[PDB]
Amino acid sequence: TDFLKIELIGRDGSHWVLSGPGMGQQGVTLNPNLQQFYDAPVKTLYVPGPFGEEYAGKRVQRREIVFSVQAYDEDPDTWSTVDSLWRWAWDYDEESELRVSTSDGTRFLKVRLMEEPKPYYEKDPHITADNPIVMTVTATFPYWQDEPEELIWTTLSTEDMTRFPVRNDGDVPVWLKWTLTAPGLWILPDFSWGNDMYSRGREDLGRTVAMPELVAGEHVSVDSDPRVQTLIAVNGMPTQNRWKGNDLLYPLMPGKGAEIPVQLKNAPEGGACKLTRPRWYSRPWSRPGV
Amino acid sequence: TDFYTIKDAQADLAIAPLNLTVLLAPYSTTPATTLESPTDGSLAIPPGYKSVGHFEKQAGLTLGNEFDSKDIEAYGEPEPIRTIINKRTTTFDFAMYQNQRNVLELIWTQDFSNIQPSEFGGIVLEAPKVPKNIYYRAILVGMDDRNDRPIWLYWLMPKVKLDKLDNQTLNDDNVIEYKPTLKAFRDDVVGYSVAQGFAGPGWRDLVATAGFGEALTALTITPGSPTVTVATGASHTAQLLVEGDNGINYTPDVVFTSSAPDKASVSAAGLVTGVAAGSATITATKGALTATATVTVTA
Amino acid sequence: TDFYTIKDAQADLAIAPLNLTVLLAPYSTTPATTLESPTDGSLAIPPGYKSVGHFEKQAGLTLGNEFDSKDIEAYGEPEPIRTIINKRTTTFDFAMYQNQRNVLELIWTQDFSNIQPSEFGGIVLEAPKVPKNIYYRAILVGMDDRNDRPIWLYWLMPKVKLDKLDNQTLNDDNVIEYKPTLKAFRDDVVGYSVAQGFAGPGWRDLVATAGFGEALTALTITPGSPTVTVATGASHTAQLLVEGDNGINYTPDVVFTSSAPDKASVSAAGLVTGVAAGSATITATKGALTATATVTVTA
Repeated sequence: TDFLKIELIGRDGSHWVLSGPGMGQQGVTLNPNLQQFYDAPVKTLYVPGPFGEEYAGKRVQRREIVFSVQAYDEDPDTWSTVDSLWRWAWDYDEESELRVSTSDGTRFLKVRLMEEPKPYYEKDPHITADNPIVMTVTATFPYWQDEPEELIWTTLSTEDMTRFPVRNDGDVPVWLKWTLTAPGLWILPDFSWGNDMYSRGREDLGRTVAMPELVAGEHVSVDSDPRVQTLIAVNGMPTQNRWKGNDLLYPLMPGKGAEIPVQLKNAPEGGACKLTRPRWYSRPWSRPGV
Repeated sequence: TDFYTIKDAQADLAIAPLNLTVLLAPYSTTPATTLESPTDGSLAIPPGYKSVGHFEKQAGLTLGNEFDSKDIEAYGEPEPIRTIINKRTTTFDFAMYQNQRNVLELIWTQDFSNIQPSEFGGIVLEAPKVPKNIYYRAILVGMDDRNDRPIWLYWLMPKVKLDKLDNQTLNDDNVIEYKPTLKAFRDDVVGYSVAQGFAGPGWRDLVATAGFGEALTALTITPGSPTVTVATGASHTAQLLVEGDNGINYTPDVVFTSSAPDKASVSAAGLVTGVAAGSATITATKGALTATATVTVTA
Repeated sequence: TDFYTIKDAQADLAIAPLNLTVLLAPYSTTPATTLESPTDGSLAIPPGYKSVGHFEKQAGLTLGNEFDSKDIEAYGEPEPIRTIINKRTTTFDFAMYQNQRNVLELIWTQDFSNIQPSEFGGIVLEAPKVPKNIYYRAILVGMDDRNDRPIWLYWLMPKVKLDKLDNQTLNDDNVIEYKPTLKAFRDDVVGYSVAQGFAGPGWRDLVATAGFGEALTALTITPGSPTVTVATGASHTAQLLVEGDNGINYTPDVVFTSSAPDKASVSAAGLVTGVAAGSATITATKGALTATATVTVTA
């Protein structure tokens, strides 16, 4: 349909249109009945309680998308070429992009081959030259993504301050990344946004964290997500070692945003700060909510 | 453009199998690639094919095509985008009357070549311990006689097997008939399971209209300067070929005439015989098309 | 109100396909968007569409529509609240008589453009080793000629495929007929699988009654002051157009007359030729409606 368009960018950069306008131009179409494709799988925890079991929290699970494609052509030789290209568009170690385009925009999922594909019918595929491949791909990161928003602030003054406009339009919290140049003393926001995961939702509403003083050449990446270490110096110096039991604890809660303040001091040659904010969604398409 | 011109229907392209026959051959027989004789385009049956004789009229011969199909569904489309024909099964059935050896062998799935008649001619045909899977080669050739220009339309099945045999009822007013169904398989040597072909002077007339090849517009001739001898010998007669622009020999269809019969006497088939020395003109006509050839005659 | 008025039935809106034909084209042929010629509204068949010829009268042509449906039921409602038509499958079948190349190609799912007739015209059409999935473009156009004003009603199917083939019975009193069933698929380039259309002078009469557009109530004409020349040249003749308020050209339906033939002589088609200088009145009438134009003629 023209209301929905599904594309694949392979590990090798090949572009396939599986459904929507222009589907099957590269020879591969998408078969019906694809599972765990729309909603992010979440399991909710329950613990014994007086009236049965009490809610204890939720855990998002990785996506296990089982779908099927159909590789077709008029002649078996070109069909074999198309099937080989489709297989080359996938891998186990490295991931490939699966984009969904609707009136709500374009959102992509990074997926990899969970297991070996199951191709062809019971007989040799060169007879029909039109054969289905059963794909079992997995999304380690289960959230559909749009391109993250990047903001740059460069200053020449020794001491300066800026207000980064930040807003979470998605339905799930997101973790911010900072790229800070050196030398200089940086103060970055760690606002709770009302999140009470550390019993300090109101205490940390306007929380700011001071990074250790950076020496020349010690440019840092400060990623708040739990997957990555918070502080990484580009030159390999242990910058986190001088930071005294302190961390960025709070993601950007959905529906919240403000002008977060970033302060720079003691910078003889100024400095640059880059803020990267991901746009994470649990569905391939959804109307904006607030 | 009016409806009749748009329709451009031809009744002559309707072919009625007025007289049909089925010929069976053992699987060792070389398959029939074509039923058209290379020398003169007549009905030529390869050796080893033997007719099954008469068969029932009301039942006729029934050809059956069975398609196994599979629809392909698209996620973004409600209807099936494509269909795949996995296979095409061809069968044919008919009700033979005669009680001859090949008919009985086909019916009983046995080879009765070693059956020796008793002292008074009686024979006994025992059914095999286990049914035998025997393959034959089939030619189903029918003739439509139109204006003494027959059209032979035929089916070639290089590999047929007895698939089923219907119940036969004995009635004191009807002869005993055997009605088998024969299923066609693909022969590896010839690369096909069933073929359909046409032949005959009527089909030679109708091939251009049917649309195979190109329409006959030019009537070329064999080299138009032949030398012939009055005296009897090797060169006392010469044969002339009349061909179309589409690589079809129209010698039987054209009419041979000689403007100077004294020099070269022309036969209907296209043989010019030297009679008196000099030069002669030979003309073959077909509708609007005409031919000309100058023949030299030497004493 | 009486049932005559309330029913308001029009027998003229009943169209009988008195003569029908089926045209097949290769999938590479440009699809037919309409069968009405933009010049004069006559029947225009796009190039590449070839008729299949005669087909059996008794069988006719059968159009099959199959609906796949799903009932939507509510918890608080006994009957299904809704129903959803997931898809509609369209097929059509008919029994061809002629033995021409496009017919045989459709029957055998093979391309026979490279089949060369033998020296005597014989051809052999082997079935493909694997059945080939070939798509065609179909025009099923029928004509109902009433009062010499034909109605051409047609079905355009840009993508058709051989779904199944009926069994052939060879009878010594009947011609060989090929009875295919063709399924229609949605063509992405044109956006539909099947379309139905009407054309012809009879349909031009019946458009308003059928209820498409608006009824003809005002008979407008091309600008009513055309300048024409007595002497032969570019401006010695002028063409007049007669249109309705619903944007339909009624020039063939109206009757062209000239009150002063000496000045401008009017033809049936609507061409006024300058004969003598002055002014002329040209009137085109249709029932109660009329249109008039004052033509100037210069020597």
